[PDB]
Amino acid sequence: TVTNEFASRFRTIVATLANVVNERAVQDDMQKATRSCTKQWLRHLETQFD
Amino acid sequence: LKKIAESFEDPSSIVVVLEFILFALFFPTEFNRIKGDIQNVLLLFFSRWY
Amino acid sequence: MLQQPTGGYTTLEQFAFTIRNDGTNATPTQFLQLLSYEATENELVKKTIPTPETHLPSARNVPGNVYIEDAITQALFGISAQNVNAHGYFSRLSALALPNTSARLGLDGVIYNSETINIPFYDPAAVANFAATYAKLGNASTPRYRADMIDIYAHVGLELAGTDAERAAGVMPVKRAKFDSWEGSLISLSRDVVNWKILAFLIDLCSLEGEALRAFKTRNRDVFRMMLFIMSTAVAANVVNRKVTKRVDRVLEYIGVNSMRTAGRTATITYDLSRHEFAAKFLQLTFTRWNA
Amino acid sequence: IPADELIDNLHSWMRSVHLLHVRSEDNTLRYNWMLGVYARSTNYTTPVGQLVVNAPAILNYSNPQDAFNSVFVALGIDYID
Amino acid sequence: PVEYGIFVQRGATYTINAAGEFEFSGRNEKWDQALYLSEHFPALFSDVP
Amino acid sequence: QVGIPKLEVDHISFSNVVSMMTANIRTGDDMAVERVNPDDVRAINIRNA
Repeated sequence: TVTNEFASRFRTIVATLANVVNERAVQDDMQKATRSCTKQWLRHLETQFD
Repeated sequence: LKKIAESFEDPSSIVVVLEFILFALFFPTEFNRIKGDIQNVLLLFFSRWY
Repeated sequence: MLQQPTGGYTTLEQFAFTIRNDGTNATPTQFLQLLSYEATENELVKKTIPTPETHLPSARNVPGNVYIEDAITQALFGISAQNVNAHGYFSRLSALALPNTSARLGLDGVIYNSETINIPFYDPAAVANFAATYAKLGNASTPRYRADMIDIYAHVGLELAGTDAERAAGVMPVKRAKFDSWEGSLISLSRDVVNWKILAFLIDLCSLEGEALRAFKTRNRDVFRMMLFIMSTAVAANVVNRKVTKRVDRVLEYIGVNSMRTAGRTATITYDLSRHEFAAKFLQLTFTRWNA
Repeated sequence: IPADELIDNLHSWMRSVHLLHVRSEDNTLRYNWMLGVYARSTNYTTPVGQLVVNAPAILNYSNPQDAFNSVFVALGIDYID
Repeated sequence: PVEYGIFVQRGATYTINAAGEFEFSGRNEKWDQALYLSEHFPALFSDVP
Repeated sequence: QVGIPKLEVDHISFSNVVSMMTANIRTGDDMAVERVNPDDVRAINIRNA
């Protein structure tokens, strides 16, 4: 009635990918920055997909 | 596959991975066709990330 | 389909191997009779050849009728073959390897994907026997399967220059070959050999068994030696001529030693490194079949 | 050099070295001493060096041969100097 | 330069284990603010002698 | 018997079989490709073999 299996699957997908971006070690400061900003963008794609 | 040159240095490179995942979901068949040519990209991503 | 006799296909006059020499189509044995040798202080001890890899390379999905005989012969004795491992078409032999395959090997040496009218072909059981090994020419390039390209040449020399005593012994002095020679003798020899229908000799080598096979090894030893001679000139560190009272003795040095030379020369056909890998593999498979 | 100057200066430089690594509870692992030292030595700007930085656990190994193999496959390179 | 050498060689940053002892990076690396939310702290402000 | 090579002997032969490429095979024509530059000049791996 409310849950849509597709958007939910994409939720777990973005969950995995954000966990992976977060588990990505880097040297550069800017790479550290984008490592954070990508998690936000991931979360945003998640809502858009929903 | 129209080829993608991605070294997967930046965390933002994860975009390309997601680009395939979406392609895998929205178009599973055409994906099955180009999947090895995707695997050539994803292997760079794996060797560089894991 | 050409039936295989109680002897090999080589028993047919249609498949006879000969090099042109002194104005006639001489049999290889009467060329090798001209050959003489000079032993040096260096020695050659033959080690056991490693068994060929079990794994048969997949033939790819190839619509065309691949010309496998021209590919192999030019790869070994060809005056200007290069990058022989790049196209990778030798793997196509594996298509023949299966029981009841729809493919046939033409006397032309082309591997048709299906039987076709007015094209004679070797008996598929025998060809399966031949493909079952020689498809392994397909992995000459792949790193996990490469043949040795140094030690194997010892065996080459042994089967060429080696006397029956040195051959039973398994050791010989590193002989330097020589023969009374016409202009360009080695190139013209190599081109006489390139036109050889070697698939016949290999099919008989891989399919014949017992007494028929042993009689084959005795009947064709000089043909084998001739191919070995062309290959050995390909690897010879140098090939000089010697003036000798209104005569010229061609001399290649040395038999049984692969110099791994790649830079070309007018005297003989030259191996690009790929040709070295291919030749080494071919020798591995062929000597393996030749000693059993 | 008097012992006391040498000993303590050596103690200082030995304290200075901090190899990158991942501790592990498995009883079969050994650190790839050579690769980790070479990695540190270049301030981790060599491709093998940054390979050690992003994944230090790669230095750990059981079977001695695969220790360098995993680096070759991971870097896609035919060898290392 | 020598002081900074030993310093930056100790590590630009550090974390705090469950034991509570500081463990340094051993690795020179510019601080970025994303790190502020993580387990890392800048090393100058550590006050470990 | 194999045929005698035409250069092996001094006789002149005025019919010969010249192989030649057809309109399909072409050589020396210019060739298009898609160059793609490294994303960042500083990320480029000058060093390791």
